[PDB]
Amino acid sequence: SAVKAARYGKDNVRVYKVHKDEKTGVQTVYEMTVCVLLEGEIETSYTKADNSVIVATDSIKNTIYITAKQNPVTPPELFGSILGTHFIEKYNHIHAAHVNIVCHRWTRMDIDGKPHPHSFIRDSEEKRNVQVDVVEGKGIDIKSSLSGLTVLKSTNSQFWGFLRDEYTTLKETWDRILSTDVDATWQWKNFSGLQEVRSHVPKFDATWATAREVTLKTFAEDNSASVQATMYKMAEQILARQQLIETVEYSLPNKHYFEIDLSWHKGLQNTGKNAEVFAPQSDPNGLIKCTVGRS
Amino acid sequence: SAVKAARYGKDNVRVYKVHKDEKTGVQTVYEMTVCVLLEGEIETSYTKADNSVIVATDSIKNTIYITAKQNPVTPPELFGSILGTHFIEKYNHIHAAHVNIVCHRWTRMDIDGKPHPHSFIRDSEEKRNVQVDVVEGKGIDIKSSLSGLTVLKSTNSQFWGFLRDEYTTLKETWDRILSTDVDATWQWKNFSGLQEVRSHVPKFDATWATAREVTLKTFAEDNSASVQATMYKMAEQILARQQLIETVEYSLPNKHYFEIDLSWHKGLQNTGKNAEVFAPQSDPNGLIKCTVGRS
Amino acid sequence: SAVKAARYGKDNVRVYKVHKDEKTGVQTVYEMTVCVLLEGEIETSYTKADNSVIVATDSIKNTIYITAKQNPVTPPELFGSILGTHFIEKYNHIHAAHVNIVCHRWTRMDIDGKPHPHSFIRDSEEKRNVQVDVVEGKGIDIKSSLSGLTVLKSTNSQFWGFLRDEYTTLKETWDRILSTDVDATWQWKNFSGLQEVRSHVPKFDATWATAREVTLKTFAEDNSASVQATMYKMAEQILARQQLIETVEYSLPNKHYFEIDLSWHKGLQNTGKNAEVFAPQSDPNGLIKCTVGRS
Amino acid sequence: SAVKAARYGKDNVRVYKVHKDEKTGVQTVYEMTVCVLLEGEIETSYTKADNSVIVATDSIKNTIYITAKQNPVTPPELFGSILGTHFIEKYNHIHAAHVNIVCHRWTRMDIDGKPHPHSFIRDSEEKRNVQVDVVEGKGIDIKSSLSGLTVLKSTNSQFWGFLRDEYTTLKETWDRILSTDVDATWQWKNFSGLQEVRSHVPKFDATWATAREVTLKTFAEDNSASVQATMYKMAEQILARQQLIETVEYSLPNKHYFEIDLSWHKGLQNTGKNAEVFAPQSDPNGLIKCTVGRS
Ligand SMILES: O=c1[nH]c(=O)c2nn[nH]c2[nH]1
Ligand SMILES: O=c1[nH]c(=O)c2nn[nH]c2[nH]1
Ligand SMILES: O=c1[nH]c(=O)c2nn[nH]c2[nH]1
Ligand SMILES: O=c1[nH]c(=O)c2nn[nH]c2[nH]1
Ligand SMILES: [Ar]
Ligand SMILES: [Ar]
Ligand SMILES: [Ar]
Ligand SMILES: [Ar]
Ligand code: NA
Ligand code: NA
Ligand code: NA
Ligand code: NA
Repeated sequence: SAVKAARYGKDNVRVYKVHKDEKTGVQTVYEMTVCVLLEGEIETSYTKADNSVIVATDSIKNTIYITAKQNPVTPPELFGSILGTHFIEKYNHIHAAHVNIVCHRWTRMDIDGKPHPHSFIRDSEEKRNVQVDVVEGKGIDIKSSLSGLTVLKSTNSQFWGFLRDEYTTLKETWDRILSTDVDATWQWKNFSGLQEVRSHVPKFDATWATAREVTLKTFAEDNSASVQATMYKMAEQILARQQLIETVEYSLPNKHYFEIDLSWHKGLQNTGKNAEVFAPQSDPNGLIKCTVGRS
Repeated sequence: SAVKAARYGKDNVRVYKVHKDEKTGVQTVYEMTVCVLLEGEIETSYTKADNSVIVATDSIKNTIYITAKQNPVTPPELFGSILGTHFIEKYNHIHAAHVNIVCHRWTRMDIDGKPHPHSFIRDSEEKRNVQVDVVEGKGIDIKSSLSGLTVLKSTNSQFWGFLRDEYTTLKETWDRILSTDVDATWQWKNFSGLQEVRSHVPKFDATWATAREVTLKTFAEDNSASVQATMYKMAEQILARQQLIETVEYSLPNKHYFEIDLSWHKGLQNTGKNAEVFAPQSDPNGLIKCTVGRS
Repeated sequence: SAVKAARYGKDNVRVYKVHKDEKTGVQTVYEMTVCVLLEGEIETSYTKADNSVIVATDSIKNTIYITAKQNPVTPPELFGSILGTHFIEKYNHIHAAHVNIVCHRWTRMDIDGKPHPHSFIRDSEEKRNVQVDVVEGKGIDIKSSLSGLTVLKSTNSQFWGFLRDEYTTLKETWDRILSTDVDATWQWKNFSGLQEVRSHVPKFDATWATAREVTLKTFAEDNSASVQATMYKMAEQILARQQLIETVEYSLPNKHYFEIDLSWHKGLQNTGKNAEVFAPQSDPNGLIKCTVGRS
Repeated sequence: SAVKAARYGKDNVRVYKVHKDEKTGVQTVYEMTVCVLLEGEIETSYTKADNSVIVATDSIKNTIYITAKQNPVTPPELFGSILGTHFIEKYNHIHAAHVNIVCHRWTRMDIDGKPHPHSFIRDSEEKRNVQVDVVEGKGIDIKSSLSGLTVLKSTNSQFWGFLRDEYTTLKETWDRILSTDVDATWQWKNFSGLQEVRSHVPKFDATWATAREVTLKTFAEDNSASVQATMYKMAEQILARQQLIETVEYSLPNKHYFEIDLSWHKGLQNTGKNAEVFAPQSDPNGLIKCTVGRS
């Protein structure tokens, strides 16, 4: 037997950082969960019990906190690139670092219509994520994403004209509920190293904001023919607005809300145009994916 | 052996309702999870296999959907009172109905600064809940609550002057992070029946909004001496603003964020006034409760 | 406003203890999650910012570990009674301690048919729990429970003869699937103090084992007329086998498995006697409770 | 913009099947969660709102139940291969089917030392999984796995001799707790089609049992030098016992249990050889992966 692939590190490292403006007294908080996995010349830890090649996972944990103390933690594309580069520069035998960051929302409170200097609310479990792969001699690959964005529209969704055969019971419809949790990922052009990531720092927050805005507006305004057709419109617009993105990937569950026939009870009308009360289905769910790139 | 207490019914009943304004084209959605448990003269179903006294849990489920079709589902205090009253009026041998409603957020989307007519976002897992106990000859007891409201302040929290003995390691502090998930419950005066609940319908949404606003403003503005002292200030203000509330109960976890001593690494200063990077603790957590009533 | 009720302490305190037999080399592990809440003369911490009455929740955490170091942690009824008694004896102004323990399974591994001296498996998320209330001048109240015991029987469950009215769609059945998660609680006679709890130590593990065995055998062997009727048979037998129990409470969800009509597809027969494939329902669920005590 | 990749289908499809032996009266239950995603000539559903190429996800759901009615559901490698092959044979424009099955434990109850004919218990959240990729003209790729197998050993784990630098605080140890959740995947040789999968049916359950037994025995008996070294020993033995496996992948969290220094309290000794009480850490955790193949 031989080691074909190996990676190891520390997962679920919770980090909070506060920034304190001395002039204004305004405080800004950042909270993330970080995972770092390393690869390189480490096969002998597996095959020969040679721990000399192991950077302890405990040390990786320490490194994350020290890196967050000495560097900006925002945008997360930059922090992830700094953290990944650290490992491949510090350790001769480590050739790749894989950094995953989940950013948690701490939104400044408005009290009596003014922004509060040091109070925050978690407005939704929506996350902003990055995946940074730093590979010796192959630069920095960044995938940025938003996840956990849960939306519903109560009309202006259709689904008709699909394949009908002896397995099909689904009725065509010209008016349904559409609800999903949005997972959207945009993959940047490969960066040569940290200097090039730093040169594009302003684009990261701006592209996240664009991706979010395009997703919400397209969902709200499209007279949707299908999840497939609406999601492609979202992806097309993101690629048009940021030339440094190579691909956009969406993964959307179709969270079903079923009509309830109440006609057995005193002829109560609750289907088609009369539908008011619906049964949200926990499972099963549709799952629709696509990856959109340039011509 | 004897049956001392028995209750049965249906839990986890997901319900969606849409309201469609024909004039404006504006649609409003409501989504809840409902539990109904019944009590009454049902001991023989347990002791003698006498199913004739059982209103099937499946029928309770049907009743929830039929009730939501024929009545307003907001405010939830009213819907719960209608649903509970139905069971004790329809079934001679059922003497109490216990209704629990969890309301899920569907917040109308703003697209290009205008409210969208039929598109919604789940802005946070905060819930609005009711517990309604309808008891034949004892009226309607309503407990209203908000839960899942997660906040953090990065300064203006202290904790000093506590009991110190041979079990104590905790250092006194004049500046810490305070973070909690708020669970707040206000218990209404007993209502004689549905007519009296209907007479107070406007107070329900208004009192929920007051409870929320008082909680957020007090948290943000109090130079907190302890969770105990801040929560009592919240409860005192709610009781002052709504005379029909008898008691206010708060249950607050103290979600700890620990300083990280980095002085072992090149004398890096990250404690006391120099603290920037902290380790959020998943567990354990403080848990602080109190119930506040009138003199 | 006045404080009507207050309690505070530490939740989610994870504890592991190992016992090492020096003679045999056999090691035994215990892992629990502990919550301690205190009550007493503490209102001024809420009303006056008087922290002098607060035993810090951090100190409660330390006390749990010190108590586990110096005492047996099994049976959990005994450990909980020791921990609760500590607080009301050590602190003059603390008059009640509320201890909740969840015990996690670590079952010794069998390797090549022999018990392994120091290796363990988590065989199921079933828990053994205690609730201990130690109240100055009112002794020690213990509720023991098992929870998370998930079972299914594929036949020998019926449900017919229930109330039928204009809300009823459910068909009577003489053969269905019955599946539940068992939550069973037995409440001990009040104990005068720690000496009396110690005098009954052997009864705690024995009664837990009896409750488990009665639950499994009754579920498996009863030709069930309803969840109500089967659960009462369980409770009756536990009360008959342990005279120091006052009450037995069961809380059982009815986790539904629905027949799937496939007759639309090439007349495939999958209902009634021909039913082979079923759709497990995540929600809603029936919820059936009862408390059984002595004549 | 162009569609680079697309797949869609139905997730979270819960299925139960019962087998009834007419001779013995013995019943055997199977419960799984199934996901099917399709790929093929479907880009126009995304780009042109052409639903004619869409096999509705609702129809995929129906197909899963019909397939389970007409075929064995065990071993899951066989059921997954039948289900995937169905789609690429029935639909000219579908060229790949991706089937994921999670099998849930329903273990027959022993009542009074005899196996019960129709009663089952969920003994642990351990799963048996398959991933089946059926690709027109490229055969059937099967990955089998077990997941959710949670173990702990209280001694006979070491970790010393790792890299020490200015980021390192971790002390070397010759005696620690090792606890993990095992995720183990074995990848079969490519199969030409369903006839070849059928020819190897007995190997699937046997290889699952071997993988489980090797994992448990190696964990229990290895005087572990590291997670890395123990996991490689597991992988080496599976590859030696089943020639039709190409690779074995393990993913192991290192769930930390920390010593608690109690020496501040009356000089209590609870570290090194005196350690009895430990604090289980929820996060962070080590994460160690490797893929082992043949020379
Ligand atoms: O088994 C281990 N492997 C590692 O890579 C490691 N790092 N810290 N502790 C560890 N334990
Ligand atoms: O066992 C049962 N008890 C009930 O109360 C019930 N209601 N519907 N189905 C049921 N099954
Ligand atoms: O606000 C607080 N209240 C308490 O009771 C406490 N105990 N430790 N820390 C604490 N913080
Ligand atoms: O938008 C949809 N896409 C699909 O592929 C589908 N299948 N069933 N319903 C559906 N809705
Ligand atoms: Ar969509
Ligand atoms: Ar607070
Ligand atoms: Ar039962
Ligand atoms: Ar291991
Ligand atoms: Na390197
Ligand atoms: Na009545
Ligand atoms: Na006392
Ligand atoms: Na095909």
